[PDB]
Amino acid sequence: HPAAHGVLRLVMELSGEMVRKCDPHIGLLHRGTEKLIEYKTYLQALPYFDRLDYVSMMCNEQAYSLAVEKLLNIQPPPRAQWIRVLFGEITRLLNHIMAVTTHALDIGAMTPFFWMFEEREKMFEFYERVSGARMHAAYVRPGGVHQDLPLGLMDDIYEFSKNFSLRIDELEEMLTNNRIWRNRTVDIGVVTAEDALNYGFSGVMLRGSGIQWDLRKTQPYDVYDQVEFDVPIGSRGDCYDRYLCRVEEMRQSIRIISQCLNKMPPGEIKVDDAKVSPPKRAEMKTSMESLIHHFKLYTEGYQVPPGATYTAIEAPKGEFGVYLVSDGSSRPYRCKIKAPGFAHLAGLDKMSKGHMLADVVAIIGTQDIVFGEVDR
Amino acid sequence: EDNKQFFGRHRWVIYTTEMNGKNTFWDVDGSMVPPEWHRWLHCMTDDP
Amino acid sequence: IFGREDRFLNYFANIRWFGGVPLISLGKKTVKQPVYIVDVTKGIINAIKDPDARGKTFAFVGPNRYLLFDLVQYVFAVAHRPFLPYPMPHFAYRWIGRLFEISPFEPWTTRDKVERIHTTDRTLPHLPGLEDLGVQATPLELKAIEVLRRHRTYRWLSSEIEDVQPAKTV
Amino acid sequence: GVRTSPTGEKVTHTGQVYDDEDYRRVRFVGRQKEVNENFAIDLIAEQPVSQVGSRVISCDGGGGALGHPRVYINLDKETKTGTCGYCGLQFRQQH
Amino acid sequence: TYKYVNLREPSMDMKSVTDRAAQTLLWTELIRGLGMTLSYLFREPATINYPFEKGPLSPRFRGEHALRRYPSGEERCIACKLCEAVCPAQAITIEAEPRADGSRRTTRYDIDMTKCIYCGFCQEACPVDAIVEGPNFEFSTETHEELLYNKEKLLNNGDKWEAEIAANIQADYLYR
Amino acid sequence: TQLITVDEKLDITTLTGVPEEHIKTRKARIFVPARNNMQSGVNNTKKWKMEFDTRERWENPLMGWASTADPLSNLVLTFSTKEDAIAFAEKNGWSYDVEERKVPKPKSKSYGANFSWNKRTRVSTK
Amino acid sequence: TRPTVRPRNDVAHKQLSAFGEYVAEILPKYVQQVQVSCFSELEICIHPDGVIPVLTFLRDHSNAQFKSLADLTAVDIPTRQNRFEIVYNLLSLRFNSRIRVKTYTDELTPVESSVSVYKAANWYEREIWDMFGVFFANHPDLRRILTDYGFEGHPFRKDFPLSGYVELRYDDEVKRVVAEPVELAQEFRKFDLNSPWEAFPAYRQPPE
Amino acid sequence: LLKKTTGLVGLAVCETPHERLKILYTKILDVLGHIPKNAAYRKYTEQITNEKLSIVKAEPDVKKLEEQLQGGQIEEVILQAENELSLARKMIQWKPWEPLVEEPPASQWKWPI
Amino acid sequence: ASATRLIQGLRNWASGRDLQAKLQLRYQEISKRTQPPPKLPVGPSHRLSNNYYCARDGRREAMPPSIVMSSQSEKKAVSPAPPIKRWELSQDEPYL
Amino acid sequence: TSVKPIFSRDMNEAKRRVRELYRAWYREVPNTVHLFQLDISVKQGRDKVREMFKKNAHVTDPRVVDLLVIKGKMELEETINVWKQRTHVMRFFHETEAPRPKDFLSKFYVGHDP
Ligand code: SF4
Ligand code: SF4
Ligand SMILES: [Zn+2]
Repeated sequence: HPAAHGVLRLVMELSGEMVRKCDPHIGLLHRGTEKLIEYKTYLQALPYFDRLDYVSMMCNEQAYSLAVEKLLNIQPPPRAQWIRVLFGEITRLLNHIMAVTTHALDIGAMTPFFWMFEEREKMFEFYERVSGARMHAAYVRPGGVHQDLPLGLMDDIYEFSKNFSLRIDELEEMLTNNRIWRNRTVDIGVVTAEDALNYGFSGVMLRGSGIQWDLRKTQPYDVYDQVEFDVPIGSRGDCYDRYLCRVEEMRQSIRIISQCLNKMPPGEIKVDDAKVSPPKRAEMKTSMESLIHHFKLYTEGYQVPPGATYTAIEAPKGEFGVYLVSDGSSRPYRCKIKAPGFAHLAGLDKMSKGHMLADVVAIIGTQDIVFGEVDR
Repeated sequence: EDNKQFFGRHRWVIYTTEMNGKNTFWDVDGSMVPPEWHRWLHCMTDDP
Repeated sequence: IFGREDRFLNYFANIRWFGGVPLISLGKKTVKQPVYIVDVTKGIINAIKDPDARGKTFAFVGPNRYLLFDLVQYVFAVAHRPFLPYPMPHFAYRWIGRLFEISPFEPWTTRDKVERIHTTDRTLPHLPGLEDLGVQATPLELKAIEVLRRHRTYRWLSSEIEDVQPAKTV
Repeated sequence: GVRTSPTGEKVTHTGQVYDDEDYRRVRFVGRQKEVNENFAIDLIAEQPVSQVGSRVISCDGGGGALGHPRVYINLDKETKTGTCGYCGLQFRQQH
Repeated sequence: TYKYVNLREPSMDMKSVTDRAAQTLLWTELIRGLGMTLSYLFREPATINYPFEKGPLSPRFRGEHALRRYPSGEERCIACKLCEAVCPAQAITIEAEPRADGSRRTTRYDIDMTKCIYCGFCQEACPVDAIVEGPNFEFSTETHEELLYNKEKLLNNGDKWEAEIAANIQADYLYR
Repeated sequence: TQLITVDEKLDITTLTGVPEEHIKTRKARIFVPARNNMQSGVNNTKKWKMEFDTRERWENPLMGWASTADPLSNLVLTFSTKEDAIAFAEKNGWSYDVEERKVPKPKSKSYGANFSWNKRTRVSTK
Repeated sequence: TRPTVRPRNDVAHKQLSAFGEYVAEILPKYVQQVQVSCFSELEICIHPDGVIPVLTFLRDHSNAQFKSLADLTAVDIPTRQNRFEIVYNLLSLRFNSRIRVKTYTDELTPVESSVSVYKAANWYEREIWDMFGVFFANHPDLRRILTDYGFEGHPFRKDFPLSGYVELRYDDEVKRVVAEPVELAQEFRKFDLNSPWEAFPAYRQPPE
Repeated sequence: LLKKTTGLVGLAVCETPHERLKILYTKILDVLGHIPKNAAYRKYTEQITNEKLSIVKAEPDVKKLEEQLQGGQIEEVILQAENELSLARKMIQWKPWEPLVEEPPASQWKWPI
Repeated sequence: ASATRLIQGLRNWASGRDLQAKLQLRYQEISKRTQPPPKLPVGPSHRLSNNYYCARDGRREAMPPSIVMSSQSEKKAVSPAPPIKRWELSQDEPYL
Repeated sequence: TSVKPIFSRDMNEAKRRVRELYRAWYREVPNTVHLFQLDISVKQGRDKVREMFKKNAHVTDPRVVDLLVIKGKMELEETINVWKQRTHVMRFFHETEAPRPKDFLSKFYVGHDP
């Protein structure tokens, strides 16, 4: 179905056209990720997180890296943290363009899809220049980032962030003021604050309901406390307020991208602990301890101290959590991925009460749901 | 090459009509470019 | 051999487009024992695996011998179509049978198909069969519905296997 | 230096060749068997032995960081030439 | 640290009410959307003319795999099995034995391209720069088993794309 | 009291979904793993392990890879004590073989014994 | 220890220890163990029979207000007689904190469902029933959510192998997708990567 | 102040916050009076509810009371009082001040194994 | 930026903005495809003196979790943390 | 030895639940034959139900049979609604797997397995 995000089976009991019951059957994209993660090392399970949320790759990379660094009692260098935050905001722009354009496509506006996919292609070019792959970068690693930026990337990011404001202005001229766009979103999917809190909703689902909660402001991480940005707050809980919140989040992401471009510090890219991060390739072919550590890191992997932790970040879809349990070996004993899509699809049944078929597809679109992270 | 065009359109290739014994007048291929020109065509370097 | 992609049961189910399924003397003199395709495939596989099957001449036959009239009756009863046969002579059958063969594409029927349809199956008990290769012969009543469910209309598409009267064998 | 089997098949540098009675040659009829005609042993046998005037020598393969890890080779024995473990280049003390 | 999105109160005065009624009865913002589409009609389209006009890439690009050689003819790999130990999808199979001159060289080096995820762990865990991820990406086949590369195919790919792989490594080796 | 009395042995053979062929024909082995003699560390000989018998592995016709048909070929289970492993074994209805732990015998080292006066423990050289 | 070692937070550690003592002394009937990790996370290991009276407390007390259920998880450790470890993660927006509540059960003993506390768990523990076999008593709709319709067994159990006991392929004789016993073309090569030398002396268990 | 909206969806504006808060706090104290004194839940809930009731009684304004109660809007304060009362009734029904039900197994909370 | 002035004027009128200042198609203003080779610096642990690993180990400073209450006063009630401060309004675009 | 029951206090309630589940399955079989358009008879489906019920006939534990009843009710609910396909229903009839060797001699002939 062009409406469902790839794989999704709504068994819908309808009273002609009005929905009476919705049963989302999922598991068509269940790959069984968190058993094969237990069957692989930490560096080998790092590319697993690029495919859960296949439009938020470096956000999941940062979540996994933060969890592993918390278990390892180490921290990345400041330049690595600034690179991670800048590319996380680029990734947030990617995810929000995908969400708004696909949602307008299922509503019926197919033109902003083609308008914003050019900017999506430019950000993919930035991804390819920084890592070598367009989507699944495998760039953010525990200890910092794998490689430094190629020269001249900052100027290209600056030009793109200069023109992206006009692109957002064109999109908002197209969609926000339109009456037909409002008629599909003014009074569709109203969620109260208490019902959103009790259903495990996180991210925009809270912020469209007037609940002031952002994980980059309340429980911040590496250098998100050094930047300045605003948090959009909804008033009615409908799809219109949350679409406006997503557009405002794109604006604030542009603001954070500019602030990160103007404040990048010099230094290294990895942690200097050679028992966690691999050494430089010139040092590997010259020094002895560097070659030994390179061998034991690319064959066995580092040893994580035993214990369990739960590290959560603010992915563009909401709170993205990793529950990691390590038994002291070089492979994780348990690694559960908490994605917002599970809770949002669970709340979809209460979201679509007394609505219509097109109202159900608008409610499905207004929750930016990918099923790789839903089915794990 | 024509650098007045925008990025992505400033370099192009007209394929031959005879490559390794095959009549490629119509059936052009993207893998018919030698690697030394594949560096320049894919904008990986500024030097042909 | 009958099956999903055969030209034996499907041919009988497709005579209904032309008219009222004519036969030679109503087809009450020719005896046939059709065999399932999977039984023949298992027999061939076992003969490949059998070192004692070399040099023999097997004869693969079905379990029950039917007349042609009752076979067409059972085919049309499973397919849930009206069955209105009529006498038609042997010489006039080939005359219209050769009319369908002048098509440049795959013909619907020929004179040879008419001859082989109205030829009674000989019995050769001396030739070893499917039972000597360890293959049980599946009767037509178990797979006829599976073959002929494609030819039913929407009205009787959902009827079960047991809602039919099996034909009389000889 | 690729030799040809009596069946007509080519022999790789490993020495792999399907037998006359091997059925798997059905994968090659109507197609080609992909082998490489640049054998590494024959090409490394053409490299001349380098005469040096030191007891030990250091080898990195050339290019610096684009080569193998740097190793040290002893050339005390005069009957045989010391060979690099990675690159296969052989050196000899000229005394 | 937060802003009240969509809480603005509309006006009440007669001129603004007349303006809103005129916009209602005459469809002004629909004309605005029409004008934006008409503006996008008269721009230069961003479509490149494939296959004569390839998209831009980077020297760090990850594509088809290849096996390099030293600049004397000797193959670079010494069968250390780091790449098959670091490959997350277990796409690499290595079997080795000492050859005629006593050199540690491979006998079987198989990469399953349908298992490979193209992440460059093997090209960054290789201590002698033997296995590389070349820049080729136009190698789609019509059959499944043609994507099961043995050692001979990888060596042929290395000999085919060495003139580009060496330049890419010379460009990007200082960042590693 | 919301409690019942159950006196029968535990049996989760019908709930685990394993086919009977891999239940009545398998023979698990519970053992402390042997120390690798090429190394000197003893940290790999701390926890008991449950392993299964090795079934047939053949060669692929196409690439020569190690094809298998045994689902339990790579199943290693870790237990702290022998009793926990034996309880997990009889819970799932697996026939088991238990090997005793082979703790090395302590020695009596002496550096002066290399320089004896009337004994044979004198070192030839050092 | 400045540029590489992660900085230590002691105020959060002291506050979490004080709140753990507060929770333990409020509910002595169900709370068994309270611990604080080195990276300032609080774990409350409780009896299964107090799954409901604890959680609602943390949902409704004026000093806790853990209104959000972040993640519901299960851990399979076969070395214990109660092999399944159900873990609740709670987020408090009012006091800006996170807590973890752990409980234990085996295969046969059911545990009380918390759908009357957080409705997100209506799916979450259902997922556990699909992948661990822990039956959650008093559930509205408990069935499979991720595996195949005709799937047998719980895949995330540690005694369950990586590849399943069945596989699907298309058969043209029956014109259907059929299930057959698995036959891997290449076996998953099991790697022995454990270092034989002791790594962390701080976690050294005493010998028997 | 006469707030037009509380800022959240599905939450109605309370016209009289002081009287409703006093009623809820007095009802909570009367319910907690039944619990035995040796239970720590009664002492802690009585302490925090008495402090909150003194804060509500002392401040005649709404914005100053909201800013010094440290609970945000007064509507979520009233909702938290309702939830505390419901918890008090459930805790009377449950009685968790009894000693421990059962000791855990010897290898239940040991990590790593 | 190759179209004639009539098309640019009609486009600017129909859009309502100025599109020639910000074009979505890249031109010669972008960075060159070839760059001078870099020289990445070293980190703080690249020293020859006073660089003992035991004084800067990260993993070895981890400890087992501090168990507080186990089953083998008139203190104030305590929250997990002090309550979160009320969010201030944005001074740039308050939308009020 | 005191454990927590699931549904049945003893064996009688558990076997009563087994009986009710068998009644429900026996009533349900003709509907799944009719709706899925299977090419098998009703007696074949009922004997398959009887075989699946008699496969677990050696269980003498109330909690295990309670879990078996719960799983059977789950499968019955999954087959009352058309959530199973024709493949999922027909997977109980192994129509594509050849019968394995049974005696010692054929198992000796065909492989090393016991
Ligand atoms: S690129 Fe990655 S997945 Fe592919 S062969 Fe190399 S290590 Fe394996
Ligand atoms: S990592 Fe390099 S040298 Fe080692 S086995 Fe692989 S290709 Fe050969
Ligand atoms: Zn060398």
